Amino acid sequence: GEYEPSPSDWARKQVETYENSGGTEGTTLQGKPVVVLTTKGAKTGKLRKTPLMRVEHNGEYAVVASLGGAPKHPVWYHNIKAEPHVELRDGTEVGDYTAREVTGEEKRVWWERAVEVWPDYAEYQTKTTREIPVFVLTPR
Ligand SMILES: C[C@H](OP(=O)(O)OC[C@@H](O)[C@@H](O)[C@@H](O)Cn1c2nc(=O)[nH]c(=O)c-2cc2ccc(O)cc21)C(=O)N[C@@H](CCC(=O)N[C@@H](CCC(=O)O)C(=O)O)C(=O)O
Repeated sequence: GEYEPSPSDWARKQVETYENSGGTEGTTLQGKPVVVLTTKGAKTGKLRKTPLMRVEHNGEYAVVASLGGAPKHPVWYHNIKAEPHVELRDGTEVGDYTAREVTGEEKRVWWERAVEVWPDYAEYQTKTTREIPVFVLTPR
């Protein structure tokens, strides 16, 4: 698409609409649901808000840290590593979670859930040179 913003400017615009509307607008991407993760900034201490694909199961969520399978980690990856207490907004509702990087069978199961929501995640694997981080968020 020739007449679209950069992916970074799109993410900024989406998170702005999402937050300013109290989760009543801007909550989808290609028809698929998006959440807003709030993390504590590792360096600055500021609260940082990031739109991510919604992957949910019985009140837990998972988030995938991957810029299209590229190896450089998103900055919010570092915020979670430093501070596991995060907030997650799903539409009009928000809550507190403990985020942890998962491994093994747990990671495989959540990855399958994520690929059902956002099939492109499977394609990203073909570009990888580092593990793809997956976090599971449990209510707290
Ligand atoms: C460009 C950078 O963003 P980032 O945290 O590297 O994240 C890159 C992307 O993951 C981010 O744009 C995502 O929202 C993109 N994104 C997804 N990204 C994903 O990785 N996974 C997804 O499933 C996903 C879905 C998605 C859906 C909609 C959408 O609009 C965007 C989506 C950024 O926002 N810069 C900030 C960083 C803010 C920050 O947290 N800084 C820390 C720095 C700490 C340190 O560097 O150690 C601080 O304040 O101290 C800034 O500096 O102003």
